[PDB]
Parts: sequence; C-alpha cells; structure tokens
Amino acid sequence: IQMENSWTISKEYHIDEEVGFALPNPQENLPDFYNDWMFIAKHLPDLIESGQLRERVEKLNMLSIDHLTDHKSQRLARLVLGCITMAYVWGKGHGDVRKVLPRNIAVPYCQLSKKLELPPILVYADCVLANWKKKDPNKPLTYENMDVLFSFRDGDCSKGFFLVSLLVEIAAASAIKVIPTVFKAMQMQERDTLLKALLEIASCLEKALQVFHQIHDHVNPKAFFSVLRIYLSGWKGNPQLSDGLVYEGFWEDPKEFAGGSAGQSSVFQCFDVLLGIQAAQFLQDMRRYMPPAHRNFLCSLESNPSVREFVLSKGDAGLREAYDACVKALVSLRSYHLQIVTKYILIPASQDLMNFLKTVRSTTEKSLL
Ligand SMILES: CCOC(=O)C1=CC[C@](C(=O)OC)(c2cc3ccccc3n2C)N(S(=O)(=O)c2ccc(C)cc2)[C@@H]1C(=O)OC(C)(C)C
Repeated sequence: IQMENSWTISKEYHIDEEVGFALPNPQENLPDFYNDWMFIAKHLPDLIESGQLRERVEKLNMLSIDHLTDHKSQRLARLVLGCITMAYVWGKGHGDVRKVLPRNIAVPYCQLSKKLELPPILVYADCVLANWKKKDPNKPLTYENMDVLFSFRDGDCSKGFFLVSLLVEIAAASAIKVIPTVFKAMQMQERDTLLKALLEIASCLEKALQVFHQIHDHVNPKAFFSVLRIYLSGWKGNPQLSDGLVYEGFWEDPKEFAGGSAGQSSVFQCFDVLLGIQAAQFLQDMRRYMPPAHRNFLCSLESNPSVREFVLSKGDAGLREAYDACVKALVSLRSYHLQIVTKYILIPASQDLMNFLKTVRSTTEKSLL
C-alpha cells in the first residue's frame, strides 16, 4: 500500500477520506455543449414510458467528448450515457430489445469508457458511486438529505436502491483509513494497536449491515424484480443478446459485458482480501468493472503480509476475538444478503446467484478462527 504520508494512503488510489470509494460531491451538470444528452437522461422515465426514448436517441447528433475536461465531468457523462444505453437496449423491458447501439452515442460512450478504463456498460461506480447529491450541503450524508441524479422508470425504486447501496458503501469504507494501522501494528508487533484496529473494522462492517436494513423502507420487491433489474441487466451470457451488443462505429463485432453484479463493490472485496477470506473467477473478473485506481488498491492490499497468518501465529485470545468479530460481521452481512435476494428476486421470480452467494457465505464462515 502506497502512502501519501505517515498517516494516509496515497491519493493515487482515489479513495476519499469521507466517502471512500464513492465519488466525492459528484458533478450534477455537464457543460452546455452536452445539453441534449442531459435532457434524455433526466427524462428517461417519461421517455421510456411514452415509447419516445429510442427515437430521441436516434436523432442525437454525435457530440465530441473533448469538452469533458476533468474526472468528475467524465464520470457524470459516463453515468448519463450508461443510463441512456440501458434504456435504449432494453426499452420498456418486455422483450423488444435493440442489438445495435447507434453510433451517435456508441462512439462517445466507448471513447469515454476507454479513457476511464471502464467497460462501455453501466457499472456500480456509475449508478451508485457517482449518482448522488446532497440536498443541503451543510447536513450529513443521510437518506433524508440525499437524492440520486438519474432513475430509469417512475416507481423503479432506483433512489432507494442506489442510495441505500451507497450509504452501505460509505459506512463500510470508514474502516479503510484504519488499514495502514493494521499493517504498521503487524510490522511493529503492536498487539493492542492491531486488536483495536480490527475492532474498529468490525464496528464499521456491523454499521454497514444496519444501514442495509433501510432497503425495505425504500425498495419494494416487485418493483425491483420486474423493473429496476431490467436496466441493471447486461449482455454477457444473456440469451436475449447472446453475442453481446454492437457498438456502432466503434467495433464491427458485438461485445459482451456483464451488468450490475455482486462483486463490483470495492470495499467488500477489500475486507475479504484484508482478512484472508479470498465463484473466485467471477469475483476476479468483476474487479475489471471497478475504477482502475480502486483495482490497484485491492492489488496492493493482496501484496501485504497476511493479517490472518499473523493472528494465527500469535496464539492470542484477544486478537482471535477481534479478527473473528470482523469475519462474523461479514457472515452476518452475507446471511442477510441471502435473505434479501430471496425476498427481492427469488420469491418475485416464483410469482444460480443464490448458490454463488451460499458459496461466498460458506467461505466466509470457514474463515472464523
Ligand atoms: C435487492 C438486490 O440487492 C443486491 O443484490 C445488492 C445490493 C447492494 C450491492 C452493494 O454494493 O452493497 C454494498 C450492489 C448494488 C448494485 C447496483 C449496481 C451494480 C452493482 C451493485 N451492487 C454490488 N450489492 S453487494 O455489494 O454485493 C451487498 C449486498 C448485501 C449486503 C448486506 C452487502 C453487500 C448487491 C448486488 O450485487 O446488486 C445486484 C446484483 C447488482 C442486484
């Protein structure tokens, strides 16, 4: 782990001191040059509902990305074009799919994705980590004080789903700043320092689970399953787009990319790595849907000495308990997630993700010392 100074990790990892892997204070407006993109993105609910979306997209002029001159404007553009792309491909979600993304959006979207080293599909870092604003800049980051920037359909519960996910990410990321202390304490054989750091990590993971509970208040299972999940769906292994999507004017052949998926959150991969919990091929591939600087942090973490090995070599009840408090918090999170998928996907579908989630939960449980 590269350090900015004796206390803080390098700014090159683009991890914020307050919101972690989330984008700090995302841009809400693009340069005037891109007004036509912003109009479509801001009106996706009424444009999809009225069947006007695809014709509006097909009438767009091709706009150069050269006027997106900084990271935040580029991230906002990616979010805008990603949401338009999912709306264009899936339409109203009844099977009337489009297999070709028109060049007037495919080319700038793919060029921008190339510049940020992200796939040209909507990812977690777009629709959660960059898709938010504070209502009152002087009040804290709570659901009541926040909004999303874009939604897909009225009633899709995108605000509830995206913001609760974001607040879970922010709660858990509070422990990232303790990570340099973990490794310093191991190198200096500071038992009490390591114990207290692990307890702080456990506390943050426990808080993150309490925040996730808010999902029930702001997301209804039927709306999530039947509507929102449509626009998070990708074109990898998808029988409706079995060869992928044609990005007109960028590649001649169709290309497959996964939609929103488990494993795209950097902060939970980070504590899986830190605690040695590290299905596996799927999670490795999902790192490539993460911003590249966040991948680099995960990779630097994997190159550090093993916390788990340190705790094992010691034979120290307090360290075992503090380590297990972190693992137990992850077990509780994954058990809760299994119940969420049951309520929000399985039961609605009744009226493979689970075997995957059971495998991860079992791996986590088997890491208890
Ligand atoms: C109602 C369905 O609820 C979920 O299944 C998720 C909700 C949140 C989240 C996430 O980031 O939370 C930290 C996620 C939302 C989201 C949106 C777009 C793209 C990626 C996203 N991800 C990863 N995750 S989660 O990390 O694994 C997680 C889950 C539970 C707990 C207790 C902790 C962590 C999953 C998830 O995969 O959503 C998908 C498949 C993409 C539905």
